[PDB]
Amino acid sequence: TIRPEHVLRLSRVTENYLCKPEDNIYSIDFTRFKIRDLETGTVLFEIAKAGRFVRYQFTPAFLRLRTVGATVEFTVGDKPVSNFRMIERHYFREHLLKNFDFDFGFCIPSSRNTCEHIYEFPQLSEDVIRLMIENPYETRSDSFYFVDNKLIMHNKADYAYNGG
Amino acid sequence: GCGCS
Ligand SMILES: *C(=O)CCCCCCCCCCCCC
Repeated sequence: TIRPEHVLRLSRVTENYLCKPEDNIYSIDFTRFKIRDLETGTVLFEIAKAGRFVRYQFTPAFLRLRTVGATVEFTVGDKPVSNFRMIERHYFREHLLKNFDFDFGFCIPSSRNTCEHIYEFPQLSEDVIRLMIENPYETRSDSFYFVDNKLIMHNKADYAYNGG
Repeated sequence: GCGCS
């Protein structure tokens, strides 16, 4: 299995998945995801319920955000989970906008768990914001999930800031 | 990525 240091050195979003669904040997399942602007409290996206790809359709105002709060709920299968860690790398074209390295902590088996994380946005020039709005899906992320420094899940996303 | 179901 891939270690955090291997993906922390990646300069580009991966072409393909770095692991298989069967690599999720803890049966971690994401059951709710919510993000909110911590400036206004406005909920920006909420969802509750293969499935390793999400396409986000946001508005230009999204790229004026500074601080966004994420709440994640997940269930865990019958094994204990220690040092649950997500490295999420946001790219525009072929370069890193920002790396996020979040601690999801310890989980007991068959448990339902909630975590709160804060995304502080990178500083974006006006030219980069316009490029991102006018190049939908050129902004892309890899979310790499590690338990005890072993890669168990890889989720992908892309982003448009094009919406009405 | 946590938005994936
Ligand atoms: C997986 O579903 C990814 C969820 C993305 C969270 C919302 C976006 C976080 C903001 C990061 C800023 C990146 C550069 C504009």
